[PDB]
Amino acid sequence: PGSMSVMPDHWIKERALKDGMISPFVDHKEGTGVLSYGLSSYGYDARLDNKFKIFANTHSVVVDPKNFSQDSFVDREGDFCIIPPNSFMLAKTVEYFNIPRDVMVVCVGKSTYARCGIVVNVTPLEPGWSGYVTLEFSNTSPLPVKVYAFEGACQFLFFSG
Amino acid sequence: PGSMSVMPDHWIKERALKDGMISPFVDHKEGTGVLSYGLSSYGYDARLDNKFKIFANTHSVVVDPKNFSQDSFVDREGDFCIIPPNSFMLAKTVEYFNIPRDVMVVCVGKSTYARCGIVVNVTPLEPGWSGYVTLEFSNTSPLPVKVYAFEGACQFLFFSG
Amino acid sequence: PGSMSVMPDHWIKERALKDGMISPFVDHKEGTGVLSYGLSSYGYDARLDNKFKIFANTHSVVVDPKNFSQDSFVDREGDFCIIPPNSFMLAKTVEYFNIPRDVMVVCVGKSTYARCGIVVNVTPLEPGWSGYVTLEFSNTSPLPVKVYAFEGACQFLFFSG
Amino acid sequence: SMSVMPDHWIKERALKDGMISPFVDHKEGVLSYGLSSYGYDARLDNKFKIFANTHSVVVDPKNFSQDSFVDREGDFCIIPPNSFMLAKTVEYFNIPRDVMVVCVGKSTYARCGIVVNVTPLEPGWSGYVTLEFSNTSPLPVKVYAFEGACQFLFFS
Amino acid sequence: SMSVMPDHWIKERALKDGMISPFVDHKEGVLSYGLSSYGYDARLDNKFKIFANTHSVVVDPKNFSQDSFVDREGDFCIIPPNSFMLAKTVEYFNIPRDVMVVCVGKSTYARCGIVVNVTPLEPGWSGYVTLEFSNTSPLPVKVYAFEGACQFLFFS
Amino acid sequence: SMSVMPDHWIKERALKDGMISPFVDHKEGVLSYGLSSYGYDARLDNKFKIFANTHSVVVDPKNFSQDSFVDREGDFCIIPPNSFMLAKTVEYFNIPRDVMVVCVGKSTYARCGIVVNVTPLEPGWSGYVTLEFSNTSPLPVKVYAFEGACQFLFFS
Repeated sequence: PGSMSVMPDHWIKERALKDGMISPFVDHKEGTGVLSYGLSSYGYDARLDNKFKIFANTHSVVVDPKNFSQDSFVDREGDFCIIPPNSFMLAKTVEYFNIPRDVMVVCVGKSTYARCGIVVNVTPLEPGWSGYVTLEFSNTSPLPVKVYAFEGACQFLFFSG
Repeated sequence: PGSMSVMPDHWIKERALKDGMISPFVDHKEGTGVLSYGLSSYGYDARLDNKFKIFANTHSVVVDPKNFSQDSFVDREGDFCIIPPNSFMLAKTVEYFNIPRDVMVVCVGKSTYARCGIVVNVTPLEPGWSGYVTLEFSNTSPLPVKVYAFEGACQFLFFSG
Repeated sequence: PGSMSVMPDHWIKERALKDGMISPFVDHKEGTGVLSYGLSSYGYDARLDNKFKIFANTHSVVVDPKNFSQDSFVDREGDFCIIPPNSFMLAKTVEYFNIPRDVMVVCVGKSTYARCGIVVNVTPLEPGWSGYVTLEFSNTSPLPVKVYAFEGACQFLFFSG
Repeated sequence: SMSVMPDHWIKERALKDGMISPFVDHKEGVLSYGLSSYGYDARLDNKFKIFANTHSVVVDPKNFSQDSFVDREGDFCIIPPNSFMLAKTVEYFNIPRDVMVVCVGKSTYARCGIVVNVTPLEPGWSGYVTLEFSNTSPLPVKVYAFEGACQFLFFS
Repeated sequence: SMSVMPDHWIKERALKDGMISPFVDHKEGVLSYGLSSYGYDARLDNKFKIFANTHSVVVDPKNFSQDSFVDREGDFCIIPPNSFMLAKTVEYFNIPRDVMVVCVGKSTYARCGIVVNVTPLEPGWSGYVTLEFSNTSPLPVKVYAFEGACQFLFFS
Repeated sequence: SMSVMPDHWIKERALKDGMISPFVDHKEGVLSYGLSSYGYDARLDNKFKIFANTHSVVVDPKNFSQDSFVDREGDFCIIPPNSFMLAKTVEYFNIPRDVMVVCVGKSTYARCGIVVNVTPLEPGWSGYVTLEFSNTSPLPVKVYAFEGACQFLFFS
């Protein structure tokens, strides 16, 4: 019922504060440097957490999306991760999301990472979705690219009725 | 005339049934496993068909988007396709689409494939568009990735006035 | 204030002509061949300019998105650029954009390039944004892919209240 | 105990024992072929097998699959970057029970990142030699049929 | 001045001087090992170091890092495409002050794009040999523990 | 018929016939250079050509293009993964009409996936040798100017 439109900061704020839609929540741009996080005019800039899965071809397995394999990737924890060229990383947002039955959320990159060849490949969060978001960062450059824990990594755009 | 918003399941259903917008059409989630297909709350989960074009550098041609070449790819038919690492595949949806003059359609991936490094690179279907949709699956991982014919492969989101 | 929807050609035209939102501006489809440019029913097809940055691993530097390096790329100028396989290019639009405080702009590819494995990785233009848009074209195919200066390269979709 | 034989010994064995066929007693032709001071430059034939990852198989050396490569026939072959090619020598060899033959590349190809990966021909071996050209450069590289492709060094 | 020695000389040195241990005086077994007419086919042991770019380090040959590779132990190893592997010979070698030893690949592996990149063993060298297998093909390739992997040629 | 010559013969030819210049009669220095028991370890000079696919050209060995590589000068070079480099020896060589010279890698580099792809120097050849280093590892690898880079083995 009701078609959906991109919702503004004040709506995102109310849903965060009253309905627990985003937590932790900062109601303004925060953090030092170009990778800021927090509420934006028409979205929310989420942060990368510090646990990464870096994929590599070391074990020569065909990946089956129906059956995850531990040998596709190596676990790293730290203040940054380097994504090897032409590979990808999985990591979680710092923010936990609780998406209402009334809302669908789209994920976009930050230009700071996109202009380095990093493609954020995160499919939409469906109504009712609950969790830390698993960010997938594909490094499409032929060079290793550094990404920063606890800093802005993507923007979520909220569609609602 | 009139700006466009993301349309709900019941609108998608009416357009499918009365205007032939999607065919074949299933008005609910169907199919076994995680790669289900059919109508969703705010979109339609389409299926991969069983004919794939897998790209490879075997013939050393510079690809010219104005002049397609048969030597860029190899044809495969079957119940699954394996996308070689750091390459891509073209395949068609099972569903045929007839998009009204009143509608634009955006294509997104399914998280089951996205978390394996598969980027769906399908540009929007313009008003009046008619056809099976050509799905482009870019494998951004350094490992081969298996994709499944006749199962869900992407979601279409319908924007209308 | 006010949620946002995808705006039609006539709105894009008025903003271009009265508010300088897009310049130069062509109010219809122009140009020879499949890579046309200009106004579309629900967006604007922008053109690639003739200055490209092609990335390569020649100097073995870890890319730091906080600190751009000249050794990550080589400058090319001409009527076309070839994107090496599994790499990317940065180039600017011909069009200059002035995005109102009231508007957010999303960037999508053209199917002519997408079906060759080219992923356009351009994050949204925020309200108030002003500039030529830096296009990032990731070549996800294992073959070099030719892109054409002064012809259509992407579509911008305008969201407003 | 075996040493590298001179041209005159390769000449005698090629003519009197059909060690190399066809045989040319001098450089003919950057991609010359035929008798050298201390070896023999053989020619690339025009049938190639170009390797690619299209079918996502683990290559088993004990069970080598057709889907690992594509067949090509022509005056030249382009080897994809970071891949390899298999092809045969134009020349047929009859290596005596007496001799071992080592294979090296030509500088013209090596300079382009082409590594010839051809293991020694053991005493008594007979056949067209399978040349393996590994392209170690990040660019595709062109190789020429009917022209010099490697040198064999004859130990006896 | 040094020439390639025959089987009988390798036999004598392996038994009377423990040049190769363990030693087998004939081909045992496509992946045979042991004494050949003019050399010795050594066996791959079952411990492997597989290289990968996971940690984004520039390899310094003077300061080689553990994070460049992953350890694997088993009856076989799969070498990732366009990468390499390090492993040791099953055999122990005691190269006399007298001798230099060159290492070549076996045709069964070379044919699959595997280049053996093993530099000569200098006079007086003692040890298990570090084999370096470079996979120049765009496909992963399987290699077999406890079976033939290269040939050594003994110069004296 | 030609065998691998000892140090004393390389010493005599380097001094009395200017076969190698400059010449050092012993190992100086993991990356030593100079006279070895059965060969000569030459040094990498400090000018490099690093190959990359930036300009999307098919390399023609008969018509080699400047846009295939980038020039670099320095105390070291980093070879991109799965690519190669060209550089010259510090040493100048005057190979007599009498001699053939084979080039092998040093274990310190080979162990890192660096394959030296240098074809034999034919009798009568004169020049600085073009070294071709192919990086077969998935990681960039550092190489050092003015230090040992390969060994030449002299056959006469």
